[PDB]
Amino acid sequence: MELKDDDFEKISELGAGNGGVVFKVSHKPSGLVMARKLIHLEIKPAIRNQIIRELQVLHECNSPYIVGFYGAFYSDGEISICMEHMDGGSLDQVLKKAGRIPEQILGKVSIAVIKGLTYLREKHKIMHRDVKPSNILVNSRGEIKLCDFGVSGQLIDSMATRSYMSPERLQGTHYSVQSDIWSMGLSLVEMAVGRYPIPPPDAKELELMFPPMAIFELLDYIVNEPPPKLPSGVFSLEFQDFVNKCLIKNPAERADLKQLMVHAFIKRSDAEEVDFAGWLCSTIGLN
Ligand SMILES: Nc1ncnc2c1ncn2[C@@H]1O[C@H](COP(=O)(O)OP(=O)(O)OP(=O)(O)O)[C@@H](O)[C@H]1O
Ligand SMILES: O=C(NOC[C@H](O)CO)c1ccc(F)c(F)c1Nc1ccc(I)cc1F
Ligand SMILES: [Mg+2]
Repeated sequence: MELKDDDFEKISELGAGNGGVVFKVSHKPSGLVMARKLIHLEIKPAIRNQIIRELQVLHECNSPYIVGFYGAFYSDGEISICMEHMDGGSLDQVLKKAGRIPEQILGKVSIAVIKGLTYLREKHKIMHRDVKPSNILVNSRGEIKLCDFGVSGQLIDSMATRSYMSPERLQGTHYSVQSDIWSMGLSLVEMAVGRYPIPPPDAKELELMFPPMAIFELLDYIVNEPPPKLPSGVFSLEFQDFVNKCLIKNPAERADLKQLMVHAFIKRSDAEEVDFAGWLCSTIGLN
C-alpha cells in the first residue's frame, strides 16, 4: 500500500517496547484500522531508505501465521511500520492477565509458531531472530501470528531484563533457525509456569503456583547451566518432551522445524478441539 504520515488518525496506544511505540490507527484513504509502529532513529537518508527498501519484502509475506504488513515509510525522525491490528495483543500481555496459559492453548500456539517459522524460512529464507511472548500476537478470531522478525539487517543494526537468545548465539558462535526453536521452547516454559524460568523455580515456588539476576549473570547462566524444564506432574509427558527437544543446548541435536511438526505433542494438539477465541476473549475481556 501507498502510505504517508497525513493518511493517519490516531485511535489509541497499543503498547511500547524498548525503542518503539505502537498505536492503533485509522488509515483514512482505505478505511483500514491498522497498528502503526514508530521506531525513533537518528540516521541519514541513505540508511533510512535502505531500511525502507529492505522492509518492502514484507509485502511478499502472506501466511495465516504471520502478522500482515501494509507498508513502511519514514517521517519526522521515525520509521513507521504499518501492520495488521491484532485485537488480542501479545502473549506477553495475555500471560499477565491469565497468570499461566494452559497446555492445550500452548499446543495451538506451538503449532502456529512452528508453521510461522517454517513459512519464513521456506518462502523468505528469513530466520526470525526475536521469538518471545511479546512477538506472538493473537486476535478474537483465535488466530496466532508472528511479528517483529528480522527482514531488515539495517533496521537491526540501527536499533542495536529477559533474554530469549540461544546458548550458541550468546557465546558468539554459529547460529541459524535453530536458535529460534530455543527461543520458542523458553517462551513456552515461561507461559506454562507464568514466570520467566531462568533461574529455575525451586521447591516452595513450584508449590505456590501448582534476588533477581543481572544481565551478565543471566547470559552466563544460559550458556553454562542446564536448560530450563517444565515441572513433571502438572504437564503431559509429550509436552515435557516437546519443550526438552526445543531446549537442547547443542543446536545440532536440538529438534528442527520438520521434526517438531511431527512430534507427539504437536500431533495431539493439532487434533484437539480448543476454542482459543472463547478462552482468549474471556481471559482478557474482549467481545
Ligand atoms: N500488530 C499489532 N496489533 C496489536 N498490538 C500490537 C501489534 N504490534 C505490537 N503490538 C503491541 O505493542 C507493544 C509494543 O510492541 P514492541 O514490538 O515495540 O515492543 P515489545 O515486543 O513488547 O518489546 P521489546 O522492545 O522488548 O522487543 C507490544 O506489547 C504489543 O502488545
Ligand atoms: O519491530 C521490530 N522489532 O523490534 C521491536 C522494537 O523493540 C520496538 O520497540 C523489528 C526488528 C527488525 C526488523 F527487521 C523488523 F522488520 C521489525 N519489525 C517488524 C517485522 C515484521 C512485521 I509483520 C512487523 C514489524 F514491525
Ligand atoms: Mg515486539
